[PDB]
Amino acid sequence: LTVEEVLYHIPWLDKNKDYINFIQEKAKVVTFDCGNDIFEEGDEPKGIYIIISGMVKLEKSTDYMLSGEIIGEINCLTNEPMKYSATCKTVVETCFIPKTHLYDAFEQCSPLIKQKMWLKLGLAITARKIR
Repeated sequence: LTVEEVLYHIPWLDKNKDYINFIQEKAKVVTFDCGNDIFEEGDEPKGIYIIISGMVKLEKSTDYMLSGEIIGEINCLTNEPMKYSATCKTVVETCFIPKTHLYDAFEQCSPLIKQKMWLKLGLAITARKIR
Protein backbone atom coordinates (compact mmCIF):
# COMPACT_ATOMS: atom_id res chain seq x y z
CA LEU A 1 0.00 0.00 0.00
CA THR A 2 2.50 2.64 1.22
CA VAL A 3 6.21 2.53 0.33
CA GLU A 4 6.78 2.51 4.10
CA GLU A 5 4.78 -0.72 4.41
CA VAL A 6 6.76 -2.31 1.55
CA LEU A 7 10.06 -1.35 3.20
CA TYR A 8 8.86 -2.69 6.56
CA HIS A 9 8.71 -6.19 5.00
CA ILE A 10 12.37 -6.19 3.84
CA PRO A 11 14.11 -8.57 6.35
CA TRP A 12 17.44 -6.75 6.30
CA LEU A 13 15.86 -3.43 7.31
CA ASP A 14 14.75 -5.29 10.44
CA LYS A 15 11.57 -3.20 10.88
CA ASN A 16 13.82 -0.32 12.01
CA LYS A 17 12.01 2.99 11.52
CA ASP A 18 15.27 4.96 11.23
CA TYR A 19 16.66 2.61 8.56
CA ILE A 20 13.32 2.62 6.75
CA ASN A 21 12.98 6.42 7.01
CA PHE A 22 16.46 6.81 5.49
CA ILE A 23 15.79 4.41 2.59
CA GLN A 24 12.41 6.01 1.87
CA GLU A 25 14.21 9.31 1.15
CA LYS A 26 15.17 8.00 -2.32
CA ALA A 27 13.08 4.82 -2.72
CA LYS A 28 10.73 5.18 -5.72
CA VAL A 29 7.67 3.30 -6.99
CA VAL A 30 8.59 2.11 -10.51
CA THR A 31 6.04 0.48 -12.83
CA PHE A 32 6.79 -1.69 -15.88
CA ASP A 33 4.46 -2.51 -18.76
CA CYS A 34 3.78 -6.15 -19.62
CA GLY A 35 6.65 -7.53 -21.72
CA ASN A 36 9.18 -4.91 -20.53
CA ASP A 37 12.66 -5.93 -19.40
CA ILE A 38 13.74 -4.59 -16.03
CA PHE A 39 17.31 -5.47 -17.03
CA GLU A 40 19.34 -7.70 -19.29
CA GLU A 41 22.09 -10.21 -18.64
CA GLY A 42 25.34 -8.24 -18.58
CA ASP A 43 23.89 -4.94 -17.27
CA GLU A 44 25.56 -3.19 -14.34
CA PRO A 45 23.27 -3.39 -11.26
CA LYS A 46 21.24 -0.20 -10.72
CA GLY A 47 19.79 -1.05 -7.30
CA ILE A 48 17.19 -3.19 -5.57
CA TYR A 49 13.63 -3.88 -6.74
CA ILE A 50 10.98 -5.19 -4.37
CA ILE A 51 8.03 -6.53 -6.35
CA ILE A 52 4.77 -5.02 -5.14
CA SER A 53 2.51 -6.66 -7.76
CA GLY A 54 2.86 -8.66 -10.97
CA MET A 55 5.02 -11.51 -12.25
CA VAL A 56 8.70 -11.28 -13.28
CA LYS A 57 10.52 -14.03 -15.17
CA LEU A 58 14.30 -14.40 -14.85
CA GLU A 59 16.15 -15.94 -17.81
CA LYS A 60 19.80 -16.83 -18.38
CA SER A 61 20.57 -16.76 -22.11
CA THR A 62 13.53 -19.95 -16.05
CA ASP A 63 12.58 -18.71 -12.56
CA TYR A 64 9.47 -16.63 -11.74
CA MET A 65 9.21 -14.00 -9.01
CA LEU A 66 6.10 -12.55 -7.38
CA SER A 67 4.88 -10.01 -4.82
CA GLY A 68 7.24 -9.56 -1.86
CA GLU A 69 10.32 -10.96 -3.64
CA ILE A 70 13.43 -8.86 -4.02
CA ILE A 71 15.64 -8.48 -7.09
CA GLY A 72 19.25 -7.31 -7.15
CA GLU A 73 20.66 -8.00 -3.63
CA ILE A 74 23.69 -10.11 -4.62
CA ASN A 75 24.62 -7.93 -7.58
CA CYS A 76 24.40 -4.76 -5.47
CA LEU A 77 26.59 -6.41 -2.78
CA THR A 78 29.27 -7.65 -5.28
CA ASN A 79 28.72 -4.88 -7.87
CA GLU A 80 29.00 -7.53 -10.60
CA PRO A 81 27.00 -7.61 -13.88
CA MET A 82 23.62 -9.34 -13.82
CA LYS A 83 23.84 -12.99 -14.91
CA TYR A 84 20.23 -13.17 -16.10
CA SER A 85 17.52 -11.02 -17.66
CA ALA A 86 14.26 -10.04 -15.91
CA THR A 87 11.15 -9.73 -18.10
CA CYS A 88 7.72 -8.63 -16.87
CA LYS A 89 4.99 -11.18 -17.71
CA THR A 90 2.29 -8.78 -16.43
CA VAL A 91 2.23 -5.10 -15.50
CA VAL A 92 4.76 -5.07 -12.63
CA GLU A 93 4.89 -2.56 -9.78
CA THR A 94 8.16 -2.32 -7.83
CA CYS A 95 9.72 -0.33 -5.05
CA PHE A 96 13.20 0.64 -6.29
CA ILE A 97 16.17 1.59 -4.11
CA PRO A 98 19.13 3.00 -6.09
CA LYS A 99 22.40 1.21 -5.41
CA THR A 100 24.18 4.41 -4.33
CA HIS A 101 21.48 5.13 -1.72
CA LEU A 102 21.85 1.59 -0.42
CA TYR A 103 25.61 2.12 -0.07
CA ASP A 104 24.87 5.43 1.67
CA ALA A 105 22.63 3.52 4.11
CA PHE A 106 25.55 1.24 4.99
CA GLU A 107 27.61 4.30 5.93
CA GLN A 108 25.00 6.65 7.46
CA CYS A 109 22.53 4.19 8.99
CA SER A 110 24.37 0.97 9.78
CA PRO A 111 26.98 -1.37 8.26
CA LEU A 112 24.83 -4.13 9.83
CA ILE A 113 22.28 -3.73 6.98
CA LYS A 114 24.89 -5.23 4.62
CA GLN A 115 25.52 -8.14 7.02
CA LYS A 116 21.75 -8.66 7.29
CA MET A 117 21.47 -8.78 3.47
CA TRP A 118 24.07 -11.60 3.43
CA LEU A 119 22.11 -13.32 6.22
CA LYS A 120 18.87 -13.12 4.26
CA LEU A 121 20.65 -14.64 1.24
CA GLY A 122 22.16 -17.45 3.35
CA LEU A 123 18.85 -18.46 4.90
CA ALA A 124 17.24 -18.43 1.44
CA ILE A 125 19.98 -20.77 0.15
CA THR A 126 19.36 -23.04 3.13
CA ALA A 127 15.56 -22.94 2.80
CA ARG A 128 15.73 -23.50 -0.98
CA LYS A 129 17.94 -26.55 -0.31
CA ILE A 130 15.15 -28.13 1.76
CA ARG A 131 12.30 -26.89 -0.50
